[PDB]
Amino acid sequence: STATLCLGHHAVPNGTIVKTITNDQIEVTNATELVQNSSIGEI
Amino acid sequence: QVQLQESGPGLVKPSETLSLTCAVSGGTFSAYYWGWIRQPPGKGLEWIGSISGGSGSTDYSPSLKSRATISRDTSKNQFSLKLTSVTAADTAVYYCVRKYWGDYYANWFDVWGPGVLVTVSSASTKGPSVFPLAPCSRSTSESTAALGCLVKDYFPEPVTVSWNSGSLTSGVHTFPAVLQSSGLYSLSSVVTVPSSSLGTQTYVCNVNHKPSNTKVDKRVEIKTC
Amino acid sequence: RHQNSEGRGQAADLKSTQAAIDQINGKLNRLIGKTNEKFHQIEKEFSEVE
Ligand SMILES: *[C@@H]1O[C@H](CO)[C@@H](O[C@@H]2O[C@H](CO)[C@@H](O)[C@H](O)[C@H]2NC(C)=O)[C@H](O)[C@H]1NC(C)=O
Ligand SMILES: *[C@@H]1O[C@H](CO)[C@@H](O)[C@H](O)[C@H]1NC(C)=O
Repeated sequence: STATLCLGHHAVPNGTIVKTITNDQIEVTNATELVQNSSIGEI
Repeated sequence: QVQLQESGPGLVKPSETLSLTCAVSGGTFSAYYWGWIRQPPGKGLEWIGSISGGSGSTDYSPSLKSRATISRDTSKNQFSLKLTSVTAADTAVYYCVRKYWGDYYANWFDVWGPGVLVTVSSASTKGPSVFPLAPCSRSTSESTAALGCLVKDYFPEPVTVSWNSGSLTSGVHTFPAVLQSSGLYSLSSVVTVPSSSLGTQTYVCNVNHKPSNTKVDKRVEIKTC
Repeated sequence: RHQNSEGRGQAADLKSTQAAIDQINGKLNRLIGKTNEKFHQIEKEFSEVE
């Protein structure tokens, strides 16, 4: 017959919301943290 | 992420149909391909065949191509294998596995099923015979004692023993199943418990012969002749 | 704006323009009505120079 090549990108079954400037909410593959909210609990 | 639950009868009459199902949890069944894989204990394992988890377009190993028939369901997030005219040798452990979408590619069997034992029922199915084993002077180490619980006369395999329903785990050793001259299967799951606790607690070995649905929280006690 | 055999006409879209205005409306809200409360400042005018 005739061949078809078709491009694309990966996704994740489970993602996380992220705040941007374009859209206050969006879903991306892998998130991280920029705020350490937790302590060991001793000096 | 992705987990699988293997299901089916671990026993089957000779020259009969094998029916198995495995579960999916997380991801979308439509977005991958899935195969099965066979392994008798302590030998080489083998790829059975795969299907379009999206469409249903399939392949099988040439050896089992006629014998093995694999299936899927979009509805229930499940998929099946149907094997006809089974051999006595075909007795093995099975798996459900995630395969890559590409018909030819690498990274095959990225994720595996928990593993379900499948034994052909050569002899009649029967209930476990739970044999307690009292610790003696000659079965106690300085720091430990040897409480035993033999599951004999049980057919077919396996039989999984819980100790205090899995309350104690330290030095609990399930000894492998034994073919006796009886032609019957048996094993003990030995428990090592400190010597200080001797003559104090009456421990329980709990039998989980899953196909027979048997629960035997049988105790081990010292008796005098 | 088309130019066909029949004549010359225009038709508006709703789909793309709705997504347009939508994204603008958010940008308003993310910058409108949002506020901080300040309850006791220090004095900001000085009648005398201490
Ligand atoms: C997602 O990306 C993160 C990048 O932060 C990866 O996380 C790594 O492991 C820890 C805990 O998540 C982080 O503190 C590190 O910054 C990361 N490792 C390094 C040294 O780069 C994570 O591997 C990614 N997750 C997946 C599975 O995609
Ligand atoms: C992702 O995880 C969340 C929280 O467990 C769950 O509610 C959601 O259904 C999951 N989505 C997928 C696609 O697995």
